[PDB]
Formats: sequence, C-alpha cells, structure tokens
Amino acid sequence: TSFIGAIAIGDLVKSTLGPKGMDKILLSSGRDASLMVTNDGATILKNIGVDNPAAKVLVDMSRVQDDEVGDGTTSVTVLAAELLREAESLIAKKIHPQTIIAGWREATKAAREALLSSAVDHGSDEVKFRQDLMNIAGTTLSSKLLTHHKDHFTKLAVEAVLRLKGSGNLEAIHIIKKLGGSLADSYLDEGFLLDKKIGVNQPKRIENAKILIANTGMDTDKIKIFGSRVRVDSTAKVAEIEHAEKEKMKEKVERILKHGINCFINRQLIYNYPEQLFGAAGVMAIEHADFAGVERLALVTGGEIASTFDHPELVKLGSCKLIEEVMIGEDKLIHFSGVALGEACTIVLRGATQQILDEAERSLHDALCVLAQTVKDSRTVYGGGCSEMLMAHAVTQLANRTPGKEAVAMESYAKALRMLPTIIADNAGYDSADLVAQLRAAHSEGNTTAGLDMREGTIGDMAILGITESFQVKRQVLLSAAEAAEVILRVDNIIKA
Amino acid sequence: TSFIGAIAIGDLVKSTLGPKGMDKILLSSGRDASLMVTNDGATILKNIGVDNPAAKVLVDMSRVQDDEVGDGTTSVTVLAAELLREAESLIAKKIHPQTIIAGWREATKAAREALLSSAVDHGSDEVKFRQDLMNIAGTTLSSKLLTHHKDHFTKLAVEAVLRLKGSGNLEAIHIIKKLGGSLADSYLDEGFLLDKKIGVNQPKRIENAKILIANTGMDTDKIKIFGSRVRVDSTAKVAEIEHAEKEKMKEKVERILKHGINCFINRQLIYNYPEQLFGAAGVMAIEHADFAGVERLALVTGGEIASTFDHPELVKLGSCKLIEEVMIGEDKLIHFSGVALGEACTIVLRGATQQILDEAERSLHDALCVLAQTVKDSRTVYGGGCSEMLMAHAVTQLANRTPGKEAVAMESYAKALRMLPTIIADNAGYDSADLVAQLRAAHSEGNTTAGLDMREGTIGDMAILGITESFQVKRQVLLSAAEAAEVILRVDNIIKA
Amino acid sequence: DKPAQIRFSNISAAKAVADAIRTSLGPKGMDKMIQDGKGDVTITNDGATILKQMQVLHPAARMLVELSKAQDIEAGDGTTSVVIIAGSLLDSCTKLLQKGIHPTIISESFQKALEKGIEILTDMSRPVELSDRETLLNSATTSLNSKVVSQYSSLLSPMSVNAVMKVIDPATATSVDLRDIKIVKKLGGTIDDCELVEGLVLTQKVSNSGITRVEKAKIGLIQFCLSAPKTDMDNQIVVSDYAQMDRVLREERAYILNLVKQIKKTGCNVLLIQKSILRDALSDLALHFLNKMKIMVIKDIEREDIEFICKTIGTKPVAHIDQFTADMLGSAELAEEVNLNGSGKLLKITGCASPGKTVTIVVRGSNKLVIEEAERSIHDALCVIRCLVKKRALIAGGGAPEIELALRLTEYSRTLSGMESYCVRAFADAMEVIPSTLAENAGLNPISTVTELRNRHAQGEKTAGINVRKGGISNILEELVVQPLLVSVSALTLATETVRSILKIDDVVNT
Amino acid sequence: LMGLEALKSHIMAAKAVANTMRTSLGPNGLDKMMVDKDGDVTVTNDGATILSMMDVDHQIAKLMVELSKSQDDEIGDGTTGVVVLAGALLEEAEQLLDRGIHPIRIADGYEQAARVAIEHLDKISDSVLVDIKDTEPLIQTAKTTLGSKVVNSCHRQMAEIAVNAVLTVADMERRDVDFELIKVEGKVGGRLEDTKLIKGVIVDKDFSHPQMPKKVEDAKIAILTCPFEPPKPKTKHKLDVTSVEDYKALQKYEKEKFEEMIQQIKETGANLAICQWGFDDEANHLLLQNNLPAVRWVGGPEIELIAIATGGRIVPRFSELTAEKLGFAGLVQEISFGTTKDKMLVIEQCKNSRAVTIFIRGGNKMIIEEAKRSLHDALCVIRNLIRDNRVVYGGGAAEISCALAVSQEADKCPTLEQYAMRAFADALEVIPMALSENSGMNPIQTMTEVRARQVKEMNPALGIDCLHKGTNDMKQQHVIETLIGKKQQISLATQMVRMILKIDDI
Repeated sequence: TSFIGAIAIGDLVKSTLGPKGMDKILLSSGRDASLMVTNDGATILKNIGVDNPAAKVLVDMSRVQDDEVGDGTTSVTVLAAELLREAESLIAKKIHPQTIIAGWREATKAAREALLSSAVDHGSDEVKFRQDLMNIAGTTLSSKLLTHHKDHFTKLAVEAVLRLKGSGNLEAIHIIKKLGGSLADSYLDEGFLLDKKIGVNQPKRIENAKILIANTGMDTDKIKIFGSRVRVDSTAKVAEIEHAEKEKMKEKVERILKHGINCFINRQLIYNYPEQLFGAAGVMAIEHADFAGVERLALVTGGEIASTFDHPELVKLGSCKLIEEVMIGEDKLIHFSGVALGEACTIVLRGATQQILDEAERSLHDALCVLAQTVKDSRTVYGGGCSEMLMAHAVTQLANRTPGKEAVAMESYAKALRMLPTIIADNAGYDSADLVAQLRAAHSEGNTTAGLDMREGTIGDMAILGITESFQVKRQVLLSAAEAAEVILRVDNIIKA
Repeated sequence: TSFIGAIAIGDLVKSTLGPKGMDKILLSSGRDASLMVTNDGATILKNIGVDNPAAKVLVDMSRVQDDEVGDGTTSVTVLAAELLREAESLIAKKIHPQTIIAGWREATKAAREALLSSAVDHGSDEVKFRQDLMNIAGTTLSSKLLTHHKDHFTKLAVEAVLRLKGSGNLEAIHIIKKLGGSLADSYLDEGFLLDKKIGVNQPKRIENAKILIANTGMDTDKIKIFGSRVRVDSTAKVAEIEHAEKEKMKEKVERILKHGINCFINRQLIYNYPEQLFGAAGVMAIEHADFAGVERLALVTGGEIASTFDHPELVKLGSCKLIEEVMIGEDKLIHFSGVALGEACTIVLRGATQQILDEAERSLHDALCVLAQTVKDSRTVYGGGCSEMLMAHAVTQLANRTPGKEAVAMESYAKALRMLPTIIADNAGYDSADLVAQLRAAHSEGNTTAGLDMREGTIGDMAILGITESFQVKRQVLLSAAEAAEVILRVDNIIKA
Repeated sequence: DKPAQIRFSNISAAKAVADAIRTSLGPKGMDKMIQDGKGDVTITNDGATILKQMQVLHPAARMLVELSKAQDIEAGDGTTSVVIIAGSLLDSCTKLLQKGIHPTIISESFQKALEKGIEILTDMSRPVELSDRETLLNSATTSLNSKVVSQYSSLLSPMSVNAVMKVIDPATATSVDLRDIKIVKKLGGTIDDCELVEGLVLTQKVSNSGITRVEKAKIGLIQFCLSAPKTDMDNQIVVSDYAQMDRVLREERAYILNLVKQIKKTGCNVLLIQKSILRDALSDLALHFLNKMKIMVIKDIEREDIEFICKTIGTKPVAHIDQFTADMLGSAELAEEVNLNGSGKLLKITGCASPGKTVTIVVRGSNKLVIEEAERSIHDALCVIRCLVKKRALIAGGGAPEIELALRLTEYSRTLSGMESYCVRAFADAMEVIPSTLAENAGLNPISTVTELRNRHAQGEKTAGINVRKGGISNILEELVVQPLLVSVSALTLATETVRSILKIDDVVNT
Repeated sequence: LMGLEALKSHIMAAKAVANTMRTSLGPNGLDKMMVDKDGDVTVTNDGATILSMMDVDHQIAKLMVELSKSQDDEIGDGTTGVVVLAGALLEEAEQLLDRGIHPIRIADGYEQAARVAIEHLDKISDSVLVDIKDTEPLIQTAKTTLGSKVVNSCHRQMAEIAVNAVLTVADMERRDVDFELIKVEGKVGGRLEDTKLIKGVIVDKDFSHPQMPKKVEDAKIAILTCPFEPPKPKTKHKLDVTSVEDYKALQKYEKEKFEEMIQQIKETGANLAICQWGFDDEANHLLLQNNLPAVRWVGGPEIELIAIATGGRIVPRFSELTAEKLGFAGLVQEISFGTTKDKMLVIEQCKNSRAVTIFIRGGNKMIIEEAKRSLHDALCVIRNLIRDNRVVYGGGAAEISCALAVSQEADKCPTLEQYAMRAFADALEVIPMALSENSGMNPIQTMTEVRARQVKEMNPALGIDCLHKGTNDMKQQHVIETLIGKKQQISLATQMVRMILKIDDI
C-alpha cells in the first residue's frame, strides 16, 4: 500500500528532532485525568498507538536497533520517513521499487565510506579524550532546561564513564532514581547506593561485609525441611496463624548464620515484624537488591552472579571489606564503601521530582551508552548537520556518476538525507532553506569540516566549535534508517486476517 | 498555482518535441470546416485557442522567438513550461519568486557561458567545412517533417551560401511556388527564374538585359505620355489621352534606346502592338511576377527603381549573362541565366498540397538563416540532448558552488533543462528516465559530446554520429525561454475587467 | 499545516480559558456561574475557585489549571493574574503565528523578555529590609490592609510574624516552609482566643483514667500491634460458648500489660491512634488498661501529623514493637490539654527540642465559616510574608508593575536586535491586559486608562498604578496596593514558562 | 450593515486592494498582470498604472484610486508606497477598533504621528544643489531609476537628459518652479539609447526633400499654411489645363508663388517653410530646384503645438506674409529618426524656454511604454528634488526612521492617540516588511535587524538591501528619495486613511 502511515509517524516525530525541538503531550484515552509532556521522540514512539501496520513495522524495525545505541530514534525514524516520502514521489514518477532499493544500497555504502573517511581518530591522547567526552556528553545531554545543570550532567557523566579506561562497564553503570535536593545538581556514588535504611536496626560501618547475593527473598517467610508443628490446623484454629511464622523465619536465619553471612540482599521488602525477627537474630537483611548490584559487586571485587539461592555455595562470599552510608538527599542511604570506583560506578541525582528524573535518566542512559562504545571505539565525527550533510554530498557526487536509472533514486536518497539538517534548522526556527543551501555550498567547495551552528543559526566551522557526534551512533543510524526504509519500501501490498 | 495554465499551454506542446515527434490535430472552430493534423508546434501555437493571459504571454514570446529565430519555437515553449512547473513546485516549497528569478538569471548566465566556451567552431577549413556544412544543414532540416529530400535542399542552400562567400542573403534565393506534382519533382536552378509563359513574343534568346522594376502596365492607361497631362474635364478634353498614348508604343523603346539599350525587363502586362515591337527590339518583359520580390530583382540583377518611368533617366541599368525559358516537365518557366549577382538561384517545390509547401518554405528560410549565422559566424553545438545535459551539468555545478537560497532555485532550473531531453526520449518511447540518467552520468564523468541517438535509443558520442544543431538557435531558445518563464513568474496575480 | 493548525487550536483553548477567567481579577472582581453537572451557583469573587473546579477537556485547560495551582502553592495571590498573562501571551502568539514567525523563536524571545522583566521588577521596587519586628509589622499591615480580610488579620498579623520569626532569623534569606507552619482548629470559640501554640496541637484524647497534663512529657511514637489478633472471625469453633476464644481474650489482657511493661522501661506517655486497618484492634477494654498507668490514647492520627511530630520532636517512624528504644521517644517540657474559652480536648505539646522550629496557630470562631475564613486569612498572610522574606523588596501593585514592565520591555525590544525584537515588543504590548482588566472592572475606559498609566510612567513616577479602593490612576498615594515582589516574579516566570511550553507543544497525540 | 461592522468590512476591502498592491513595492517589486476591456495584456510593477487601469467594484476602492490619482504627478514612485502604507494603517486600525477606539480618534492619532514623522524627516538632509555642477549628484540620484527597471546598461544619457531638461526649462530654481509644461515623447523603433534633448519641438516629416538642407541656421521660420499645391480639407482638389503650354503657365504661376514669396521670407530671415498638405512629388521638384527644405502633414494639434513653440500663429493667405506673423526658431538641426535607417529634422526655439521636450526610442511597444513610465518617474523625482533640495535616504530607511521616532514619541501623550501612533509605527514598518516580502530575504529578520542597527548606531541611513549589494547602509547604495517626496507620501497616506476611516457610507 501507499506509505501514508510511514510518513505520518515520521511527521509526528519530526518536530521533536534534536535540541531546541518541539514538545509532545501524550494523554490516556477515556478522558481520564492523566497526561504528560515530552520532548524525546523515543518516548512518543514508545507511547504511540500504532493503528497503521506500516507504521507499526517501521517503529518495530527501529526499536530492535535504535534504542540500543541511544538517541538515534529521533534521527532514524525521521530519515526513514523522509526516504519513504521521496520514494513515494519516485514511484509516482514510475521508478520501480527494486531500482530504488539497489540505488539506496549503493548510496548507503558510499555514505558510510564517506563517514568513515571524515571520521577523526582521537585515541592515545588524554586531553583530546577529555574534550571529546565533554562535547559528546553536552550533545547527548541536550535535554535538560537548566544550562548550568546541563554542564553538571556533562561533567558527572564524563567523569563517571572515563574512569573505566578498559572494556565496557555499561553493564555495571547505574543511575539511581532516588530523590535528593536541588533539581540543578548531580552526584556520583563512590560505591553503589541503595534506598535502604541503615543504622536504626543494623550496623553503620559494616566491616567484613559478607554480601550474600540472594534472589528468592522473603515476602513473608520461607521454609526448610524440619518437621513443622503447625498450630493452625484448619478453620477451627485460625487464631493460631502466627505460630508457624517464627519457625519459618528461624529455620532459614539460623542456617544462614552458620553459613557466615548477615548481609542478606534481596529485592523483596522484609516486613516490620520480620524486621524485628531479623534484627534480633543478628542478620542485616538488605530488602532491596537487583541484578545490577550483584554484577557490579562481581566486576568490582571479582565476584559472580547467583540465582535460585537455597544452598550456601550457590551464592558467593562477597567479602566486601567495609560498607558505610552517606547523607545525600532526604534518606539514610546505604553506601557500599568497599566497592571503589574505577571499575564501575553508579550516578545519583539530587532533586525531589520523579517526572523530571524520568527524562534525566533517559538522557543519562543514552549518554552512558554512547560514551561506553565511543570509549570502546576511538572515532567521532562532527555533529549537528555537518556529518549527515557531508554524507548527502557524497551520495550526490557518486549519484552523478551512476549510469543506471537508480541515479534518480540516489539523488532522492541524497535529498532525503539532506532533509535531516533541514528539520534541525526548522525546529530551531531558522531559515531552513537558506541554511541548508549555504551549508551545501560551504562544504561542497571543499571545506569538509564546515557545519551548521544551531546555537546561533549561522554557518559554523565545526572543527573549533567542538560540537561532535560519535562515529558509531552515526553509522548505526545510517545503516538502520537504510534497512528500515528498504523493509518499508520493498513491500507493495498488505493483507490482514 | 495561479499560473498553472501557463504550464498547461506548454504542456500541450511537449508532445511534439524531437525529430521522432508525435502529432496532434487542430480542430477547426465551429462547423463548416475540417480538421488537420500538425507535427510542429509552430502551427499549434499559430492560431491556438488561449484561455489564460499568462499562457497568452508565453504564446507571444514563442511567436517573437519564431520571428527573430525561425526554427525551434517548440523548444522555447516546452522549456518555459518546464521552468514554470518547477517554479510552482518551488513556490510550494516556500521559496520566494524573486529568489527564483535571481537564481535563474545566474544559472542562465553560467549556462550560456559554458555553452559558448563548449561550442565548436569548425573554423578555417574547406573540405572538412564542406562536410560539416552538409551534415549540419541536413540535420537542421531533419528537424522538420521532411525526411527524404532534406539532403538535396541543404546541398543547394549551401551552394548558394558559398556563392555568397559569407554575405548572408535570404533574398539571393528566389522562392517560387507551384501546386501539384511530387516532392521529388522539386527543382533548383541558378539565376532568377519566372514561372510564367513568355514564349517568343518577348524572346527567350537575349543577352545582358537591362533589368528594371516598373509597376505600370499597358492596361493601366497611364497618363504620362508626350501628349497632354492628366485633366478632369469633358468640355474639350474627353479622351485626348487615347490619342496621346499612341506615342508610348514607340517611346517605351526609343527612350531606353536613347539612354542605351540591349534589352529591357518589365514586370507588368504589355499591349500587343508594343509586344511585337519589343519582339523586334529585343526586349524580354514578363507579364506578371511575385511583386514582393522586387527587392530580389534589384539585388540579383543589380536593377533599380525606375519611378514607373515618370523620370526616365534617374535610374541605372541592370545586367545578366543570358536569358532563357525552359519547359520543366509541365511549366514553361523563364530562366534569367546568371543575373548580375551570381548567387541568384530559384527554388520550386512541386507540392501536391499547400501545407507541405508552406512548411517547406519555412524550413528553407530557417536553412538560409542558420547557414548565414553559421558561415559568417561559424558556431554549432551538439544537439539531441547533449547541449541541454551539458548546460544542466554546468548549472548544477554552479548550484553546488553558490551559497544562498538561489542554489535550490538554479538546481531546479537545471533539472527543468534536463526535462527537455527527458521529454524528447518520452516522445520517442524509450526508457526516458534511464536514458537521461545514462546521459547525465556520461556528462558527469565527462563527455561534452555525449548525447542521445534518436534513430535507435541509446547514448552515443555525438561527434562520430554527426548529429548536431546550430549554436545560435539553441542559445536563443535557452535565453528566450528563461526570460519568458521569468516574466511569467514575476507576476503573482492577474487583474481582470 | 498540521503543526500550525494544532498550535492555533491549543492557543485558542488556552485563550478561551483565560478570557473566561479574565473578568474575575483582583480585589474588585466579578463572578460567573460555574458550568457544572449539578446546577448550583457561585458568588466567589476570586479566580482560583473556578479553575480548581473547572470541567476541563482540552489539555490547554488542564495545563492552565496546573499553572494556577503552581502559582497558588508558590505564593497564593495572583492566581488570576498568572492565567490572564498566559492568555494575553497566547493572543500575542496568535498574532505572531498569523504573521508566521516560528514558535521556537517565540520561546527564546519570551525567555529573554522574562529575564529582562525580572530585572526591571527587581530594579524599580522599594528595597525594604526585613530584619526586625517593625519592618515585619509594616509589611504585614501593608499586605493586609489592601485585602478584604483586614478586619480580622489585624490581631493575627503580629502572631504570624512571631511564628515566622520562630522558623528562622530573617537575616537568613531561605524561604520558610508553608507546610511546616500548620494551621489547626479548636471547635467553636471567640476570635481573640486564636493563639500561637509553640510545638504542635494534637488530636483529642480518650480520658478513661489517663492524666490530663504531664511535665517533661515522654512522648512515644507508637505504630504496632495491641492484642492477640482477632484475625478473621469472632469465634473459631461452635458458638455455644467461647471455650477457646477465652484464650485469646485473656491473651489480650496479658499482652496489654506485656506491651505496657515494654513501654515503661522507655516511658511512652501518649498514644497516637492509627486506623483499625493498620492496627489489629482498638477498644475501651484495653485502652483503659493502657490509660490507667500513664499511656493516654489520642484518636485517629493521620500521616501529616506523624510527619510533623517526627520533624519536631525527633521520634523516628515506627512500624513494630521492637523499636521501642529511645529513638522513638521524645522528651518535651510540658504537655497539657487546655479547654479555655469553650471546652476542647485537643492536646498540646510544649517546649520540646526541635531542629526546625515548627509552630502552629489554633483558630477559633463562633461559626465554622468564620473559623475557615480566619484559616485562609492566616494562610495567605503566611504566603505573602514568606514570599517577601525569601525575596525582599515588595512592589506596589494595581497594574503598576505591568505598565512599568511593558514600557521598559518595549524599549528593550527597541534596543534588541534580530527576529526576537518584534516578539518581545508584542509580549510587552500584550502583557498590559492586567491594568486593562483593572480598568474594566473599575468602570473607567480601559484603553484610555492604560494610555494614562503608560504616559504617567513615562517622564515621571514609575510606581503610579490604578487604585482599586479610591478610584482611577493615582501617584500621590504610595499605598495604593502592595504585593511582595515574588508575586510578580512568580506570575511572570510561570506564565512565560507555560506559554513557551505551549509553543513547544506540537501535534497532540492520544496514547 | 452600519457602524463599526460596516467599517470593519470596509477595512477588509481596503486590505484586499492593499495586499494585492503590496508585492509591487520598490525597485525589486514583483510585477502584476493587467487584462483590460480591450483584451490586451501588459506586465508592469508601476503603481500608478495598476491603480488607474485597475478597477474594483467597491466605492471606497474607487476613492482609493481617485485619491492616488489626485497626487499622481505630484508623487511618481510613491504610487505603491502610499497605498501599501494606507493598507497597513487600516490593518492596524482594524485591531484598534476591535479594541473599541472611535474612528476619528485613531484618525487624529495618525495625523499626529504624521506630524511627528514629518518633523523627523526634516532631520535628514543631503544633496547640495548647484545647477551646473549638480550633473554628477543628480545622475547618482537617478541611479535609482536606472538600476531598477529593465535598463541593464543603466544609460547615464537618460539621467543626464532628464536633469538638463529640468534645470534648463526654468532659469529660476529656488522653489515651486513651473515644470508643468515639459513632456516626453517616444515611439517604437530603435534602441533605448536613441534619445535627444530638444529646446523646442521635433516635427514629423515625410522622406521627400531627400538631400535638402534639413539643418539651416534659420532664426525665423515660415509658418505659411497656404497651399502651395492643391489643398485637402479632407476634400481632394482637381486639375484641368487646356494644353502643355497652359500647364507651363501654371508652372510660371507656381514659380511666382515660390521664388517671390520665399525671397520675401528670406528677406524676413526664414528659409524653412511649412505646408498644410502635400499633393505630389512633381510639384516638389520645383521646390527642390528652389533648394527648399520644407516639411508638411502637420495636424491641427501638431501645428498648434508648433505655434506655441515658435510663438507665431498660422498664416493661411497671401496678404499676411510679413515678418511679425511668422514663427521664430533661432536654430534648426537634424537628427536620425530611428537608429540610422531614417532621418528627422528638429526645430529648437532656444530663445524661449516655454517648450522643452524629450524624445526616446524603444525596440518594442512594451519597451516604449516602460520607458515612458520610467522616464516620467525620473522626471517626477528630479522635479521634486530640485523644487526642494532636501532629500532623505530611501529603501525603507526613511519609513523605519520615522517608525522609531513616532513609536518613541507615542509615550508622550495620555490620550487614546498613543495606540494610534503605535499603529502608525508598526504600519510605517510595512515598507521594509513588504519590501523584503517582494524581495528574497525574510521580512521581519531584516526589518528588525536594520531597525536595531539604527539604535546601536545613530545614523538613520540604514535600510534593507534591494539590489543584493551586500550592505545594509543605504548611503553607498544611494537608493535615495526626495525628502519632500517622502513628506508627500506620508501625508497622502495619512489623508488616504482619514478619508475612509471616517466613512460610514451607504
């Protein structure tokens, strides 16, 4: 069928594209009292109700490989939609779809080669890494309103990610959702933090932190084969419900004490009467835990992962040397002093608002990701409109050399890719056509580093401004948009059950 | 969108471009008349029904170009229509009309400069120049409906032009018409020839005639005799002119003899008695002639105006080298052999129908024109889409080079130029988009002589094939179409009363 | 096409809300009848009581309701000025998008206009120093005499000053907590008896045998079980007699003393009663036993009081018996039940140690509406004094800030360059609706009044405004009407924030 | 419909005509198409014609065109600007009346803003004036006319001919001089460069008398209208002679009438002679044998204009062949009729300044009519510049300078007229608004950029670019317009608003 849906989804995502974009408001059906305003197009794509099967398959083909790299969604979706619209114009001009597919395959190969050629290596120098990481953090943390708080995110994320120096710790990084103080400052945990209370019933500075890593926690109780003597036999003795609770507590707590561990971590909140039971028994159960905490304990101190814990050897003697708690925010938060930074980290923000912290954590997730692979990688390319328009220029150049009818499809690809910085300018309110045409002139006459400076709406020599985008995310968004546009285009008719 | 009719009235013309064109019908207005077909858009626009004032202006530009160029009025109209189509497309893109005008003017400047710097001057040569004249004239005449006897007419025309030796003269050829016969029955011959019947009374055996123009015949009962002057009176002056005029019979011989006579040429009817008197005097006077060709008589024979012999001695003699009259199959046609200007030739086409005749003389005027401004100023360009692709490539290079909003405008102008050979190929039935893509690639890699082989659809280096067009017509078509599209575009709304 | 259309629709909805609310502005005011599903009537001169109960469909209406709620929770008064600024800015936006200039430039230009406007309002205002009682009382009387609560705000203004002085030294510019200074009612009474209660007022107790007052009260924070649980039914066996349920009854009679002996080693004096869905049970047959040896039960405590008492007397929150240690105990100076000027069983806590000096005001009155009007008067008095103390330098009101700010913002747009210049000019020349609204609600020709104010602000006094209690433009009377500078700051900042958010909003989407 | 709603609809119609005219402003004006009752078409951006030729079936639009016509000669270029400024003033008055302001109040506010704008225009003055040496400054001023329309070669000759004609036709130059008499003539034919200034009148002549002295130093001219050969008052005349010797007697009578009269006329100091109708060339041969340079076929209006040029009045009969009756010339010279293919003799009358005209040629009827309007506008602007030597920088610079002045002045009054002057300010702003709308650049960005440039730097010579010279200062651009011209434009705009702002018509 015709691509009305594939361009409709792109149009509804377009105005959110990049910083200084346009917001969207999403509200629940039924006229209930619930709505939210968001700028990240990924949020709209997550919350969108895809009534068009073409739009559904487009957003699904994005989701498998767009949220992985981070922030590509607002670029891949819009580029794919513009490609589909230009190809709809082409098929209106009687250009067969397979010609367009071949032309776009070759054009994407050329654009990726041009991107690799234009990509600049920045390894082996620490200061270049520092400046590049702050620049890429600022470009990825382009979402918060407060510019000083923007810089706060930039510095915190950069210093959290750089201290690795090795293979990725993105599996171990976390951003704690605990509410703190001012909504304009950020923080990082010298030892990963939990929302668990400390001191009232458990020791403060826990030397010899055993850190048993449990999954099957006590919602109310557990069991061990002992020969229970239950007093609540039937409905005739409902008043004796408490009798078995003490046994079901002790017949596990005692054996865990013989295992040598009081540091029982589990996801499940051990209740107030069980709080009395555990506290008196001399076990410091931590009622919140996760896969991330266990794997951070593993990576930082040579530990391991466990599951279905019943047997003592099935979990590690996670001999953390000592654990304390810190006073950030309006809670008594345990703070694992033993697991020092350098191998892994966890970021915590101060601020008393969940909904702001939502966009915050989304932006830090996409950042932490791109930061992780670009440290794993070594190359980056000039961001803004410079990179995409450079690839569009390369596609235009090789398109002119193409003899086949797919030359028109190649030119259409170049125009669609050129439309992305056009949308960047349009969302920023500048004269889109003038900006994009003068950019085409500015880096078509050589001057490959020239880019569009969105901060003032003028031509900007991107070499010294420092606004750069990591090579991996650009290559991934290029290839993903190409393949998604191929998938959407190459289907001509649809049938339904 | 207010000027879509201007596009439409050139759209009904794109179906006629190229020698491999495609006809339409002029349906006669009202009843009591019959339809007739027409290949060339010159007759389409001539006496066309016009409904849009902007379309009317385009028609007037087409007529003006036809007046000052001759051939090729189809190309200017179709190019202007494509420009206006792309102009409306750009206006939809919110590009202001005056930016389009400025970019278009810059693009035409660059395209004309590139065309001039790329056109080939056949220059100082004789045998190669002979072959070049032959094939350029043949291909320029091949643009008309005629396909069989183009070569003969072109060879005769270049023979006449070589008799001119550079002195371009549209009136050196004497152009007589005669209904009936076949196109193969068309004849040229040297000198100035009359299609009347003179026989023996004014003999066809005379030398070095005194060629004059005299607009008064013996049937005019002209008053200027040796007798009484003109009077309006009946008392005693009723018909004294009838007695006086008997002196003219002898004066028409003796006055010229006193001035000096070997022969005489008169273009009007002569009464019998002076007819045998001239027969005894040795004078070859013609009964009637194409009086629009009096300038031709003055040029080829060296004759001058005699003021109807009101002042017999204020004129100088003409000259020739022989007088003759020949039976050309069915017409006993007079033959002034080798009149004072040796370049004199007389062309007759024996057309069974007058429309082939009229288009043939239009083509002959075009031939003599293009031979003039390609002999005195020898310049030609490769046709068949080669020139349009070359100037489109130049304009696209300018668009990539130039900053500002004008880049998109002139790129669209370049693609509108590209549409012209696209239209030619589409009318030819070939894979027009693929063919023009191949030609565009050939020029991009670099082939200033690459074009389309119209006999069988494929690209080819047009120098070997010998296909071409004259430089002047192509340059004027480009400039006139550009300025016509400009003057149409520079108007936003029409005011009617 | 679609983005422009949807932005136009959003603007139209916001402007419809704002212009429906426009008539009800300021002390003079004029009401509407609310279009509701019950058909009742409203004679509420204010503007907040419409939005707070407005049937809102369009998301623009909802966002304007959030605007009004945020303004009220920030500073109280001005809840209609904020929405009318929003509506006027959206009307200017309608004009600007009619000319076709882009929304993002609108947002940036409005941010610049906000910054310069905040600078202007901070400039011309009177830099009154708030450090001592005379300045506080001057600010209080200037704030109260300009409203219709003056008659009874007089006696309570010095006491509110005392409370805010307890909270912090005014040399500390940090804002006092509005929620920390809680407002309570003791049923009935006179007006003058509304008195400051240092510490907290607590809910009524049950007085089987517990003491009415105790010096150096050892307040305990109790949330844990009371009895052997009557878990699911009153009887577990044949109901001929309670043969086995006698065991749990006497286990109640034993566990009550067990918990009281667990208490006395700590010394919990009072008992905040959480509801029976959290508690196992509550009845006189055990509450009497708790009472007779000095554990007084106080009825139906709520979470706000629990948080307040935790913040004040340091008793940590409790969910079980085992934490009966001194962490859940507080040691006050004195706790008394006082019934002067009409009997009342609300307990009071006095002189306890506290990190934050929380203080409450008890409210009295012959009628319930009088008590609640006194509560709202003290509430808005604390709002205005807190937004003054955290920002100083109160400003004259009555559209004078709008006139002066529009004038200097128009000249700022004059000196400013770029696309944003005309945007700021339109912002300024449309923001002047507030003085126009005062003129409309005052009977003067609104346009002529606005021109007269703008002319008088030019080449002359910048504090001149429209007087609502005498009439017309006035400059000689300095005390026309005065509001804390934060009132205008919050109005402009929240209005511009929401307007630029609306501009940022595009293509509304159902989930 | 009565009252404010009727006036609302009337403002709507005025906006309908105004925004239609809006795109035609300035040298970069976008053209308009006119199709008339006769069915002919023409492209033209000159406001005067596309109001005069335009008709709108609304009475207030008729008053629009009539009031623009009333100052047609007075204001040439402004024909677009006055209408667009009135339209913008009405568009802002629409909002003003929607706010409830009574129409005469905003009318008087517009009048007050007009006074303020005029007094602000007084503050900018240039163009020192001295008639002999003004040639260079005046051609720099006419550069505005040159660079705008289709004259790509920007002929300095047309600017020079206009300035010399205007400076010579009145010796006194101080004020309000009588430049009403001059006019420009033209016809289709040769190049636009085929122009010549005459201190007299160019006649139309047939191509008889081929090699005769078309140039003679005749101080006096024979204006004898008597028929040397049979007359034709639309009625032909007849000949009848008994014999060839009778015709020779007719020849000797013709010789009397030629040699005797023309000897007398040369005695009175004239050789060139007029004839009212020509008959045949054989009678002209006697005149050639008499070496007579003569012209004929002068029509009624033609010969009357010749009379007013030469001061002498027609002589139809023999008895009036005296020196006093014949008309003077002082000198006569001959100039090509077209480019070169035809020749014309021209009669100057330099001893009197009462007849100075300009001849121009053109390659097309559209070309010649464009030349007509362009030279008329150049003549108007040079006339209005020399009438009042004070000048202001154009290209929207003057309008926005007045916008700053009146907008800053709007705070000076307490009455309702404050919004009226603010409306006048952002309505004067339309001239760069629409002058960029019809140009390429974004309207508001450039308008506000130059508006703020006038504040960061005090010189009011800053305006939007209209020829893409790459500079926003108009002093080097020299797109300049007469100060009294700008005053007339603003005053006519204010009056043109007032004359339909106070209307509650049927």
